[PDB]
Amino acid sequence: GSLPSLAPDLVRDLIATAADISLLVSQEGVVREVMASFGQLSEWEGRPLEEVLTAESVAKFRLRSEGLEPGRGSVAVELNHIEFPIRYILHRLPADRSILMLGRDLRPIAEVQQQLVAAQLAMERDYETQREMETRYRVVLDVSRDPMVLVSMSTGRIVDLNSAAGLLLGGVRQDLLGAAIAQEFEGRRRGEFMETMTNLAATESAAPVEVLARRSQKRLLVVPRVFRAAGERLLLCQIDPAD
Amino acid sequence: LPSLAPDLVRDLIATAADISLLVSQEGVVREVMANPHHPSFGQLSEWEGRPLEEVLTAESVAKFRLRSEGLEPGRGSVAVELNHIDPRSFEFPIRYILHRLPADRSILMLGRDLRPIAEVQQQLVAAQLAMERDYETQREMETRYRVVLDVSRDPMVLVSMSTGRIVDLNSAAGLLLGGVRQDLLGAAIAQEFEGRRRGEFMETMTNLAATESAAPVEVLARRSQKRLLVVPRVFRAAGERLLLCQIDPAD
Amino acid sequence: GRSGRAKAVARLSDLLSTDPLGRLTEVEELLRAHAPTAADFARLFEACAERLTRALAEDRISRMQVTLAYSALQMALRRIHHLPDPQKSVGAVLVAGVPGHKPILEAALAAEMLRAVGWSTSVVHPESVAALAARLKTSRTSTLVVAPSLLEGTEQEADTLRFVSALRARTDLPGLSILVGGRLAQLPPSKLKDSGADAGFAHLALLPAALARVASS
Repeated sequence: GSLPSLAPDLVRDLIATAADISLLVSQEGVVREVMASFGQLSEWEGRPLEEVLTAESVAKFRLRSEGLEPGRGSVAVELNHIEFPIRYILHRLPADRSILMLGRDLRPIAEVQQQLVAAQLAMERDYETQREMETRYRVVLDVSRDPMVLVSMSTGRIVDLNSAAGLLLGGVRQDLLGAAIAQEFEGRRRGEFMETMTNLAATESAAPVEVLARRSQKRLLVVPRVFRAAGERLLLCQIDPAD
Repeated sequence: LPSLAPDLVRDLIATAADISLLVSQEGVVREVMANPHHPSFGQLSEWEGRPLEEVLTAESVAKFRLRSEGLEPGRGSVAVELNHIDPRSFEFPIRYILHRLPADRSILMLGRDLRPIAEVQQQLVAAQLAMERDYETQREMETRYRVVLDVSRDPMVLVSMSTGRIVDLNSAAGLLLGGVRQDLLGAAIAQEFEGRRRGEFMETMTNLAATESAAPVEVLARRSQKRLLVVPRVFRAAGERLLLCQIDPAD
Repeated sequence: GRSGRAKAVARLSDLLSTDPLGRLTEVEELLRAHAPTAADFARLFEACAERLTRALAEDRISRMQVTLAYSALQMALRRIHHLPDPQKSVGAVLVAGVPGHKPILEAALAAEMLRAVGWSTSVVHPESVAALAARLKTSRTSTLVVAPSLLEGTEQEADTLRFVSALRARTDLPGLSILVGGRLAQLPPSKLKDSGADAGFAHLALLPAALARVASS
């Protein structure tokens, strides 16, 4: 009850601007006034409302409006015009029992949403065309007969290897992924082993560390190299048989 | 429209808009008018009695002031997209038309609910983020590729299926072929081998790769004039195909 | 030519404000012609962002429209600039957004510019200060670039100040260099030191200059 007194022309304009389309319909069913890119709709005035609704919407309008009384609340019904859908909120006015239909067009929201969905799909498809480096990496590592193991310096765990390395270490690739690298070699421990590797890598000596692989019981020579890869610190071990 | 009582007038406004706010000339929210036929905004009564500026973002404060400070009775403002801060710290957008009411110079704000649009916007932003996170994974993988290829003692050359030109290789391969990196990058692969031509060579390697338990192909390198053995493999990268050749000495 | 150059900001802003996805090829064409390096792309983007910000302020476009523009720019960027992370590096740097903000394009551009001049770079859009500190420690990175959101409002300034303060308040990030951009970097240089940042880049394309200064001292 905070609104001030409002002149009738103002009330009309507030409704007109708030709603997307509003219809004032006589007690007898005739469109008296249309307030609305919708098309002119000028031709609707003076016509029975049923002439501009689909037959399904005629049935719905008749059902929702017949029991609608002044000062007894309002009722919402989705109607389709002769087709496009509008949410109408119906009020019966007490002075003359006309029905004021306050319409919200929900099509614009839908179309805007479609734009965003289509943009997302297009963007995702653009990135699909640039995922080549993971594939190149996988294929080159797998095909290469040079035995190699890649280790996370952060975790000390094997992040990748090829079948050639697997043979020397004594397990299939899939069983070595995630394994602690130091524990693959007899008498080695994570801390001291990573220090050994890191130190040798910085010397660039490439003179190998002698290890004995736990699984295969093979003595091996390990040549370490350390590098940064977009925020990831990695150790690459080249492996050769020793004995 | 016929003569209308104040209670009915309020109800018409409240149901014509998705949400409406009545704000005093001073800028205090006087009333939040809910449309009961529209999806709920939750409890917003707490806004009543507080400055409107408490529930708007900074740019929306400036935008509200911009379109309201010179706003006189008689015609609504241009539509303004304002971003609200909800009591539960939710942030939602409404597109409003502002009207200056002549009796008390209050401003009535008639709103259209933009929440469904904002939800789909957030999905798109999430996807933008996911794509760039994946981009950074590709950069990690590219460095891994570079190091593995370059360090590998297995001589390897990567060729474009489309042009038949070398796109990458390692020093081990360069040494066998008898050329340095910059000279071999971009070179036609068939012209690195005596007696070979692009059409027949590419087709031969492509067919051979597509077989199982294939034998290596004997070639004679144009530069080093060394007899070599080539094993082709074909794979798809970024929509197009690449030919990877492992190369070994024949002797 | 140079006629094209003079018109680039206006033409791009129009394309981005109207049909950015439908005319993405034209957007790409303009950027290909006038952004030969990521720094050039950053200069053009920041100019366009000022225009988009103003258009939104006058309600000539919607936030939805800015969101579409931003996605199209990201796509255009990745059709043109995508440098490998350098293996011969002058140092390591991490580019991060401020929690509660998504400077996806700005952080990507920062990474392109830094990679272009030899920095091994990583990018994080962190959930919190703690998560970012964790990434700094794991990657052993001692230089942090805070990417500004050029198309988000002024609340990000106070957010960035609280962010930088929170970082400095910790004790587990000794020796960390912090660079900030946007409005905070545009203050008189004397004010900059109080915030806890080591250098400011007043525009996105001035980031390499700022990093060079920090790396020196």
